[PDB]
Amino acid sequence: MTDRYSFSLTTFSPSGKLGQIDYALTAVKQGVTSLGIKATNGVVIATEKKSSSPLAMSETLSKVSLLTPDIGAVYSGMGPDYRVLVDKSRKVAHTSYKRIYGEYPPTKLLVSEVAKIMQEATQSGGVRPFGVSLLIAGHDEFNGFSLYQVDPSGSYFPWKATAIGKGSVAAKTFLEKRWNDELELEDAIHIALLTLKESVEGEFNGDTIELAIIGDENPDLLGYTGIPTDKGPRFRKLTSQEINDRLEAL
Amino acid sequence: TSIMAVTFKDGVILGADSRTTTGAYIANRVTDKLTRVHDKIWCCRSGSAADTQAIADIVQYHLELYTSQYGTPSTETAASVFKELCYENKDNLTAGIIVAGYDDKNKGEVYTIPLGGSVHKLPYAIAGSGSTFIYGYCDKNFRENMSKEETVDFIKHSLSQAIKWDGSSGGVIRMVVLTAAGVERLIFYPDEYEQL
Amino acid sequence: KDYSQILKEEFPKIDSLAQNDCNSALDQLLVLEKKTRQASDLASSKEVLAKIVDLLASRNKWDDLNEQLTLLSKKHGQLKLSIQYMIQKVMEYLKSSKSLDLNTRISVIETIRVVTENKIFVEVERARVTKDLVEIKKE
Amino acid sequence: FRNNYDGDTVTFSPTGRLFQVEYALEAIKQGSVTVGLRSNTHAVLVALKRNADELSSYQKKIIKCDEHMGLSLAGLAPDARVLSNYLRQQCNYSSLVFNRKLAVERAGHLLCDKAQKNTQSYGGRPYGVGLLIIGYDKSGAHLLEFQPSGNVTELYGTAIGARSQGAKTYLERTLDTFIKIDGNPDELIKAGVEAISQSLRDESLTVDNLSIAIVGKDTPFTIYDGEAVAKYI
Amino acid sequence: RDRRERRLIFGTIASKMSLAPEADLDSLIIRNDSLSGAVIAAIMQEAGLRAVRKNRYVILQSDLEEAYATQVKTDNTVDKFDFYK
Amino acid sequence: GEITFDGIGGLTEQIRELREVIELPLKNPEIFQRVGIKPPKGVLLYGPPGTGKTLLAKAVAATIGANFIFSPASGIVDKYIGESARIIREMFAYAKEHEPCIIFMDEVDAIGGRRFSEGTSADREIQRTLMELLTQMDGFDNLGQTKIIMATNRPDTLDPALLRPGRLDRKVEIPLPNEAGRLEIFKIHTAKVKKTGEFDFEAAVKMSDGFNGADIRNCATEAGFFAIRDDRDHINPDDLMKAVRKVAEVKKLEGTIEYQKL
Amino acid sequence: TGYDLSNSVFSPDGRNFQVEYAVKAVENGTTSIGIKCNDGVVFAVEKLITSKLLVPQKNVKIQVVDRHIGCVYSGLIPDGRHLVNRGREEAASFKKLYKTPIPIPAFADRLGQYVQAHTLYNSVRPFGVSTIFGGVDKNGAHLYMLEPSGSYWGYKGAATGKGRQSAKAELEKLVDHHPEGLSAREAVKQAAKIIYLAHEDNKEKDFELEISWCSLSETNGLHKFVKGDLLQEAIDFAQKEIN
Amino acid sequence: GYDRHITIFSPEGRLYQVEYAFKATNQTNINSLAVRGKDCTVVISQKKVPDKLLDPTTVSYIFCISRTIGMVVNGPIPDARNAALRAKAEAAEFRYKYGYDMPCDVLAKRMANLSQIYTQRAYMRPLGVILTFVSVDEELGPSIYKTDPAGYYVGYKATATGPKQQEITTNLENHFKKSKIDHINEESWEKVVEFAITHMIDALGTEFSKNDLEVGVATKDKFFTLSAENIEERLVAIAEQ
Repeated sequence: MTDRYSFSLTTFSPSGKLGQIDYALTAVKQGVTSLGIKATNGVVIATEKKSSSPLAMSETLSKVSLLTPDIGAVYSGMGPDYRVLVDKSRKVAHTSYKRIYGEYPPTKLLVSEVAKIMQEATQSGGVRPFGVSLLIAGHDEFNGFSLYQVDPSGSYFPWKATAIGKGSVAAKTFLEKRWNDELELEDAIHIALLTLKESVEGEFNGDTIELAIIGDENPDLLGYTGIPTDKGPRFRKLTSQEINDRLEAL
Repeated sequence: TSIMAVTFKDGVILGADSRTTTGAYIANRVTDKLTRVHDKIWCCRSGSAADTQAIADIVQYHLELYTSQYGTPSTETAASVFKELCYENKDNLTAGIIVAGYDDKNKGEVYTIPLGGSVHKLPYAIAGSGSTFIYGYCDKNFRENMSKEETVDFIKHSLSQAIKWDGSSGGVIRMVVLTAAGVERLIFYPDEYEQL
Repeated sequence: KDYSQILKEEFPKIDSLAQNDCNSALDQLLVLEKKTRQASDLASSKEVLAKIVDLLASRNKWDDLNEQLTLLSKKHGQLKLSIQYMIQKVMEYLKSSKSLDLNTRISVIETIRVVTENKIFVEVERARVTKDLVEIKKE
Repeated sequence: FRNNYDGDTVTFSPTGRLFQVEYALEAIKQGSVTVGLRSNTHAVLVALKRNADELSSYQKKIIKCDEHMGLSLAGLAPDARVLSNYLRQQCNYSSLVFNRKLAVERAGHLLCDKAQKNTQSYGGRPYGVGLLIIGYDKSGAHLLEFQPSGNVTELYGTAIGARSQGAKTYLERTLDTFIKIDGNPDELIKAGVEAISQSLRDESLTVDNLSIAIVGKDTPFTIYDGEAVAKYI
Repeated sequence: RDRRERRLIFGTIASKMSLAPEADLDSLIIRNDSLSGAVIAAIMQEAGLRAVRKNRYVILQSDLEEAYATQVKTDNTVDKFDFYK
Repeated sequence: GEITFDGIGGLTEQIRELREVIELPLKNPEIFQRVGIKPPKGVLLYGPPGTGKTLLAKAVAATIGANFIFSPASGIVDKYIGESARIIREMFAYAKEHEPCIIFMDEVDAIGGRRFSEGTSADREIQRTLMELLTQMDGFDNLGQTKIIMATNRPDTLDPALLRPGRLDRKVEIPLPNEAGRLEIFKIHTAKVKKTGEFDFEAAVKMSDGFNGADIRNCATEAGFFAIRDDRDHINPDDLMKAVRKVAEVKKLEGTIEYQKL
Repeated sequence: TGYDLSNSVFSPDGRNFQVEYAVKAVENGTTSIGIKCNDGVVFAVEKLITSKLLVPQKNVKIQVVDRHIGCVYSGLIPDGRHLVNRGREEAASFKKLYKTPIPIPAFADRLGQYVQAHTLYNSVRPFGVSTIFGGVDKNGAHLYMLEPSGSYWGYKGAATGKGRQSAKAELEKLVDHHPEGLSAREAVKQAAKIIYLAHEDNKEKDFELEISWCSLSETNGLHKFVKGDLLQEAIDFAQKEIN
Repeated sequence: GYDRHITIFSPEGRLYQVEYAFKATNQTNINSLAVRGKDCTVVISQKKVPDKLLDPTTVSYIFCISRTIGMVVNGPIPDARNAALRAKAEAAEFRYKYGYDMPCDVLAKRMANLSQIYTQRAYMRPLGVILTFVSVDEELGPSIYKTDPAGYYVGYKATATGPKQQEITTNLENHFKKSKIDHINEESWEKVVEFAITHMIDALGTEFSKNDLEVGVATKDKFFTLSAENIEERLVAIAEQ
């Protein structure tokens, strides 16, 4: 059943750019401030959780999900659209790769498929574009450490250190002066805690802060070692109790 | 492969064995052919296991949708669901499942579904390979609205001969008691009924 | 059903059947009142329930009635004005008696939760019995 | 009210009654007038046949759906052809499956659902064609009028067209006439001629205009034209 | 206006208002968003108006949150809508 | 004196709301001074038409007995140079010598508009009228004792500068009464009117539901015509129910208000 | 406003105007009522007479779902007939798969999602009519009216159309008549009188009385239309009361 | 303007139609109270009392989706039954593909995405109701997930709806700060139901009878709803204190 022009994707701005992109970046500009940093020996990503009702449980809402534990993810954008995107991203990553190569998907191929999901919403008429801004942080054996930023416009670019949110304009200057390429993962974690704190200083504890890093392969996180060749999960989510341990030493 | 169900005054008990034979080899002796699609509705599976286990799982969520939407299912409502799946699939599926539930007003009800996929009412019913051997023994000793002790002894003596004559039926004898109290699980070892 | 209720309440009334009148009152209030207690439908409170206090007055000890008057306002009730109307009846017999009832007038204030705690928007009855408590402290 | 509300069949009125239903009735008044009645024996339909000029052939308003049934079109041409072909298959489908001829009472129920499909969904043209369906079954003669809204109401007789009030009024004087007349088709045919003449302005009284078709227990549905209708006229 | 600049208003007006130190005003300061000097003035005035019908002199906790819901009505949400950031 | 607080009954939920911000501060002003709150200045009375909003001015005036200034909207708009803004200055100037009392505004749909410029057709004199009303509440003169009663058909036509706090602090809605509120009104209209002791009580509310539910006085007028045809001075209780049923088809004016809450 | 120009649009009040105008469209049609008894239900509808050419007692707006359920509606006739035919295929499909008649409280569940879907799609027009149905199922007497918004609830009495509230005054009296409720046959005479009472403002046009009911103590759970001496007895009872 | 009626983004970058979905949630004005206990979950919702022509028993805001699973909806009732059938269909199909009891956290994810698909479609409109799912999880115990109509879901200690939700949320917020625990003592589920009624009456300021409320109960391996006699029995023990 098709009704007239309902697929119309005519909306355009007088400047030539898509108006749906500017309205998507505007909503993310007011949203909660996330960030991420790609260091030499590791990659760190951090974001602030949502308070809303004081009786809400922080364990229910998770702003960092897991696709396959070679790659981390964080989003400052649409909350609901992230759950739908991850569900579709996995099915595309499983069908186009895991149902063929049966391994962990590479970072370069996975980001290209996520960019298509945001495009299909813009390509297919009647469906609003995804207003999510995704930071895809992963470590492979070819490109090494890779930190990619997928904008709601549907394009992705690599970043050494970047931040998205309300303080994204101020944090962009902070990451240039405070962080350098010579700083390692341990140096980037302390910067991630200071940069994220400067956004909302109301509560700096680990209850409202979700911190996750991609380190070396941990054999305990996989649950089984029968093969010394198989590498363990590179993605490890830090407990909020462990976050407060680094805050006291910071 | 022997299954039977006999109603009595306070309810109905559905008997079955633990033996499942594939060809000349017994794969597993603890295999249970009983499947619960509802609390008060039970079914005894017989014949090809793949055909019965698939239908029992497909009907399992039909009564769940029927309970949360329409209402509490009866013995006739559940027995008709197994019938529709066996009507079109009669060539591709072999199901000797007997559908016997429990009701408060109507007491027990037993409906037998043969390979043809028909539903009819009988006070007592048997199916499987070992049923045809005791087929003449059940009709002679059957009683109308018997007690609970007479129901267990009637099912025990019937399944005892089905194991001796038919080699494909054997193992422990598991019973399900359906009455106003609830569901009760029973088991009998070969060291008991074989000597009776 | 109104005139039919007052006839059934007055049957276990004359002679009171020893002290069993307590079992012929609260039990009848549980069987009845599932309809009434709306606005004007009361066939017991302010009328029959007020006579129950006068029946137990000057008969048994006041420690039992103070526990019975508490449970009337403790569970549900409707309007405490009818209960506060019976409080003036209790203070009427205690004033004309006195003797060992001097300390009883103080116990009614503490036992009854209507005088101590808040129930309805009219607290005036709490201040009326408060002056009587002050006169006892002066003596 | 052009566009705004009620411009589409889906949009309703602030009163709640869609004006497109009332606007569909005006298409019947623009078409030709058709007068019809029935009795306990036969049923007569009198349809007016107009044209452009003398060289223009008069269009026959009576379309034969079944051997025992008949109808007439006072409305738009294309909307009836879809319905006439739909009802044509229903007569054969009932004879193929149920073996029984399509009932006049059962035809109006299935026809009622066909008119809503355009108003229920988006797009398409709703059916505003006036339809008078007759027939003879074991239940007797029946005439069910089809309104542009889709409602179907059985009457002894009625008329659809321009100034149909004049023909409906004549049926009030004869209300006790044609009902009591049984087995006499001559009086039933003469009642339809004087009924349409009251509504008409007396343009052309010739035999190329009035089209009379009768069905009953003996003579089935037959379309009379030319010298056949020239006996009464 | 942001969150911090409001306490210089609520705190100053509370000097002329009679209230208990047990008051819950340390909570609603977060709930307050998008206000002005004239709107806040009517909030403390409504706290005393409801205290008259409740037969209360000193403003209690029940005279704060109940009286705040009156003058605060502009739009349904007014605080970051509901998500979609 | 005609209608009193007992004739406006059924609104008691909103009646006790007005007497606290009107009768109390004009009697014992020290109650608001002890808490520290300032007395309310303006009071907004709105609602659906036919609920007696006009009678609210006469009901409050029949009790306090102080001075009252009625200032219709379209009566003060007479075109003159500087006079339109001067009329508002009058009522607040006379409030000091004549005592604060109460000032009343009757059905003002005009001055509360934004008034985009089409040429305005000489109505620019009304623009300075709105400016005078806004600057008066924010003026440095002593206020808060004088009560400003402003009634209107719908609130949105009023100036949003006035609706915001700082000028009009009181918005009092008069919606459709509940089932118990209408019952008190039937006894009011049937009091002075000669009736029969069988006059209906609670069934009149059940007869008309959603058609009107506001103006009962229409039913009292229609009930008199049924008794004339039957040659009776007293009203038939059955004819009283027939008059209520007639009102259902009398209005047909739509006017459903869900939008005037705020 | 502009919320009523497009179908299925959320208004600031919370309900679409077209949904609100769909309720007002029911009052433009005939008035149909209903009575829920202990062992069954009673249906009483009204059919307007256009002119003297109408054939008495032929077209019946009362529909019967299977043999155990009656179905009546009000407002637009064609819009309500399609909803009946939709329930005909659903009551038959449920009888085929589960081999059992459809229960009354779940009968509105199949039509509830059906009517609700018409208020969602843009190209699909919502329903503007109200439907009353009932009968005797395994669970006894039940009565439910389907609103054009897609909602239904248990109703001890049913009223719809222009005279719906004029009927509510009489329907609420049955509660005060007996605490257990009127019988099946006693409700037939009371449902007929309500039709004459709601027609006092409708006197501009004529009417015909059509009554149907289903009870376990008479037809053993079979819907039957009132005819014969039972119809003339209910008309004569209502004729003496309106005097 | 037209920007409010379009499904795509607005000039402010924020959808107005998502905000308009909450306009219909206040139509019924029902205040629901549900808390997470130790071994049990207590859910209490207001039941509007119509005239004598309606059956108050048939009127309910709480429906049984599956075993141990229940849902209370505050918003349009006709829109709730359409959403109730969607949750019941996904509950039975989940067991056929897996075979274990469907947890509440996952049931809140499925109904959120399906309600979110309606936001993306230009034809199907989003559900204007509020989806609150309650059950007793095996591993996680009692859990309450309130699904927003736009597809957002988060857990709450005590959920509250309606215009009076500010009274229920605040009164129950300070109660949880004194005990410093999200659960409730007296592990027996009989008195836990009575603890929620007292906190609801004190927050709303009005004592409701058995016909003014409905109380859902979620226990281990069982789900039911208290009848008129069971709800009346709860007010008896609460009255004595």
